[PDB]
Amino acid sequence: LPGAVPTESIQGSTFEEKIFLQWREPTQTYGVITLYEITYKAVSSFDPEIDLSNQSGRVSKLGNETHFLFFGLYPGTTYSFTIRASTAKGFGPPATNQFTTKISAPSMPAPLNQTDNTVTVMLKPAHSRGAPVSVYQIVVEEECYPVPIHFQNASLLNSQYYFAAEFPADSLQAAQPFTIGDNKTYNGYWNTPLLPYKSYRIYFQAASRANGETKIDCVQVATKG
Ligand SMILES: *[C@@H]1O[C@H](CO[C@@H]2O[C@@H](C)[C@@H](O)[C@@H](O)[C@@H]2O)[C@@H](O[C@@H]2O[C@H](CO)[C@@H](O[C@@H]3O[C@H](CO)[C@@H](O)[C@H](O)[C@@H]3O)[C@H](O)[C@H]2NC(C)=O)[C@H](O)[C@H]1NC(C)=O
Repeated sequence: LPGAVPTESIQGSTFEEKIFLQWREPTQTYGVITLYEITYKAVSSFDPEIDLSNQSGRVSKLGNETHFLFFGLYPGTTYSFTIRASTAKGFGPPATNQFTTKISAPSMPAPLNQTDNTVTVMLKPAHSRGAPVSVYQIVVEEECYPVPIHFQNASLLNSQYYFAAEFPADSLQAAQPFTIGDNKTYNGYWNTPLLPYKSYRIYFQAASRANGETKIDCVQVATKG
């Protein structure tokens, strides 16, 4: 039977939904390696809403080239990989290492009463894809947005947009109406009344922080003339 794959030769370059797995051949080989068998298994995730009990599988990589690309993984998730080499007589001992996929931006959902100074929209919660949703943001743009800007500074900084509101994701845990321009302050952002002679498009934005990376996505929810 062939030997073990060296554990520290196993190296992975990770993406949101892929891991490129790479190793070296067994230290001693009896015969010729016909295939490698890799077991994969999710060990943990930063995503608060995920089922790990079925995030498992097995691949038989034919040939003896010492790499394989794993598609269909879940973001923000640590997968354990166990590799066995097979000679025509059978499998050698297992080697194991583990790697973590990157987090992706939360899943964005796909007007109610427009007045001279305001617009109200039905906000729908975004869903975690590798990390919780941390904050939602509402962006007002004059005719995504990683740089937050408060209305009071938007003219001096000469920005076409401002952040009208920001909420922690424990607010908006079910669908709720929200009024652009209600003059209230949300997380230090002033939901300034819209100007009745200006035209605006309004965006709903969501962010995930975990593992030191931050990922954001956004969707347009309304226009006002
Ligand atoms: C890793 O795999 C390579 C490629 O071989 C091919 O894939 C394997 C998974 C098996 O299915 C092989 O049957 C298949 O051909 C192996 O390279 C091959 O090594 C053998 C033995 O050294 C070579 O056979 C000899 O080749 C010389 C000419 O170079 C002839 O004169 C001999 O009569 C004899 O046929 C074979 O040619 C070679 N194949 C290629 C394409 O170079 C490699 O040995 C293997 N290594 C391990 C550790 O498994």
